[PDB]
Amino acid sequence: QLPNFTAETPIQNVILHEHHIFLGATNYIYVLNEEDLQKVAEYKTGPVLEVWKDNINMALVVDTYYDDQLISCGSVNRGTCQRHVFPHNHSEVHCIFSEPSQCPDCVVSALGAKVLSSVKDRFINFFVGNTINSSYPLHSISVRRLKETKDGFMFLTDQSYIDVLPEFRDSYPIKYVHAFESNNFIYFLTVQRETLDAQTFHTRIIRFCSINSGLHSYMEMPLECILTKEVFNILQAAYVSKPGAQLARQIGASLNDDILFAVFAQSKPDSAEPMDRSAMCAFPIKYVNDFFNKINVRCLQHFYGPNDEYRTEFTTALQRVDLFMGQFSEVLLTSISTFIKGDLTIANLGTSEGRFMQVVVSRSGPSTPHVNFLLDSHPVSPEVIVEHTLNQNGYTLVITGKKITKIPLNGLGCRHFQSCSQCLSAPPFVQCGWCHDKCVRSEECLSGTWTQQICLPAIYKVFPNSAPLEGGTRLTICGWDFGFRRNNKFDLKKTRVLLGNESCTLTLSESTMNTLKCTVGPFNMSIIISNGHGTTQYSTFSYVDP
Amino acid sequence: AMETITVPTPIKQIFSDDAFAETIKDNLKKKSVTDAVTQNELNSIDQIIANNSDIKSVQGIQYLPNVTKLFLNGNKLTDIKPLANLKNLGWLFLDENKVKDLSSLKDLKKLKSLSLEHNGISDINGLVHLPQLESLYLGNNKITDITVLSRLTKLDTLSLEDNQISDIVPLAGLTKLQNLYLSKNHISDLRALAGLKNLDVLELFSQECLNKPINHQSNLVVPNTVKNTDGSLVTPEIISDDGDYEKPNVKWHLPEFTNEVSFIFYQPVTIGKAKARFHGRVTQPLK
Repeated sequence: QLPNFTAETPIQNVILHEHHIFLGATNYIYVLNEEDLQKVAEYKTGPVLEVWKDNINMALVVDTYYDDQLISCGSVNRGTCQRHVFPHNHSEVHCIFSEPSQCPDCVVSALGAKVLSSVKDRFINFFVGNTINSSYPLHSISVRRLKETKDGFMFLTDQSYIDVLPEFRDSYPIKYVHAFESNNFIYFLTVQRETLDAQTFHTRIIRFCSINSGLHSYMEMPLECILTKEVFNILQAAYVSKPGAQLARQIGASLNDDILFAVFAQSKPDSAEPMDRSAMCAFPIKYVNDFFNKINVRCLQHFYGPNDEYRTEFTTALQRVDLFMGQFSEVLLTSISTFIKGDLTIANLGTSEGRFMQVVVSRSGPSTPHVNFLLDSHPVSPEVIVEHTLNQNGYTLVITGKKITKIPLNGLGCRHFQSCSQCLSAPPFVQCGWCHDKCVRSEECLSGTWTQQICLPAIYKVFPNSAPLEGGTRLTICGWDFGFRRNNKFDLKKTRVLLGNESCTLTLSESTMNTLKCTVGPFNMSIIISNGHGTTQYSTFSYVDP
Repeated sequence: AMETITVPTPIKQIFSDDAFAETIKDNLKKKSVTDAVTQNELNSIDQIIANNSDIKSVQGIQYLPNVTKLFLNGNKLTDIKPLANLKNLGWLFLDENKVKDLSSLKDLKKLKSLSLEHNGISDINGLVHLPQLESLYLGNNKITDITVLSRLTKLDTLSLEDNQISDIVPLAGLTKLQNLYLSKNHISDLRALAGLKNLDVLELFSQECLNKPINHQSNLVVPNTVKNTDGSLVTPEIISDDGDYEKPNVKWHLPEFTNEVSFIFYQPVTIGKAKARFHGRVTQPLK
């Protein structure tokens, strides 16, 4: 259906650079063509030996500051990077490698790494987070600059890195989930122990700045996404972008404001593994920095130990609430992107079982995913791209195993909606209407009865059939389209039930667009239900006497 | 029936509105609007369902005395006088019209349900004539003063979302309220809703409180005016321009002049059996 490319081996990283896609895969680096994901070039980083190993890609960093080129780091030769220079408007691949107390040209851990890259003051700087156990140095949080000679990196001072005390190296590890630069700071997102020798696990955000190779304002802060009071402690994925106007007003953000859309999971007992239970909330950066600039804190334990520049830490987690109000409570969300259409904020997500889906994100309440299907059975990776611009309708590159797919930002038509309500619940830019018996587009309408506003009720049973005289029994009215469409949403606000001559007191807090609950009493009567639009009938309910 | 036709007449001549006639035609199962109908047929009508049908006048509606159900959202109506003498009217729905002259309903003493969202309505003092109302949907209008709602004490369901109410004191006694919707207004203080022990569903999201202009100062201090149901200040969630909350004060540092500042608040509430989230943004103009 939509453009997709399958590789010979798993895809680890994807960057886009002037209409060309770059894939970081095991033993290969692919160069697809944005338009149709067609494979234009490749490079076999191959199976390297030293006793054969596989070269799992750990990073891609393009930079055209000096000259148009692509830097890539593998997991074989102690995380060593290599230059790929383009020959004009477009094989000539260099390498970075030179008394062994330290090793800067050794950049990346095979245990997991994240690499930022920013030309601060005439030089390219690599900010890197490495997971690690026992073995002869790779640093856990480093900033090694590359020289204009282009053949090797170099640390400046002792402060150029922050690591883990050798005594706690293997004991308790730190996974770097995601990293980004914003507001003139650098940010790393982690999953690590709550405290040294503690059985549970955390999600933390890291911040610092850079001077030469500064890392000068270092600080760690815990982040929690709780449900209304169940805690989701393990960050699974995290994307960073601007908010749509709607979402913003609610959270007190401005249109250029950066926001952290993080997907958390509920972890297993005393573990860092996730259960099939997911949540999501948004962290406004400035909001975060607001706390980072106030004064209850200890001295970074995994750095100093229990006892100029302080590397510090907070001892109480900031926490927000799930924007899906428990919608994904029993699924494992493993990937997140975020784009704006209209005033709306839409998140395209991914299951731990291969389900891409797009969802209107609102502080007011969850909406029903207008897209929701099966990419392959392989779990979706948190590695994603979002190319969307004006005069255009954009797309998302999503990776599932060896495959990467280009998915439109307007969803995939209306044909898949089951009833008038879901059909009419879709976001304006999908352009769906109801046509009596099917959901579909405007100009494709059979009978001239296309509507984007109107739905009529329909009953399909009641429980129970009869009911005692004075008895205020609960009536359960099963059916369809019992709700009304105001603003751009559906609810049972105007919904009414009539028992022939007398009204039937609905409890709204317990009723859905498909199920009505209301107390009845004080025959052979007709029940009439109106959703505000029209009415329907049921001539069965009797006021019996035992 | 005071109003009535004496001899068989074509529908097209009773009901002037091209569309509304065609609505009748379908309702009484006729074939053409030219076809005749007798007063008899006109009296067998209990309900009219005509949403988004481009109705600009309900002229001829007076000869339908037994009608009890009207669904007329999505039309161009602006004159409801033809309705005034339909004694048997109970449900009447006119959203997305332009009817602002609610004084025509003064004698619909059987009217229980009234929907009038999206009409451009400022003055709803006409409502003083319908105490028996059980359900009122005045959402999405220009209503500022809801003093008149004091008298509708039989409402079990009221909706005023999306207007310009800041003063809800007139709601204090409507104990028989079960469903109350107040989002998108200017509510600053929920002291008014204290006694509504019958509520089951309540909404209070996205308020928009605005303050009177203030001389900007380099170290501004704006008092917290948001108040919870009991009277207690509600601690601010987020403050613009790197501001702080040293209760009961909001503080800024403004080394340079800016048009305004502001802070969003978020306060989970519970009234009776209802669980809502009182939330919104306070805006402070500066000069």
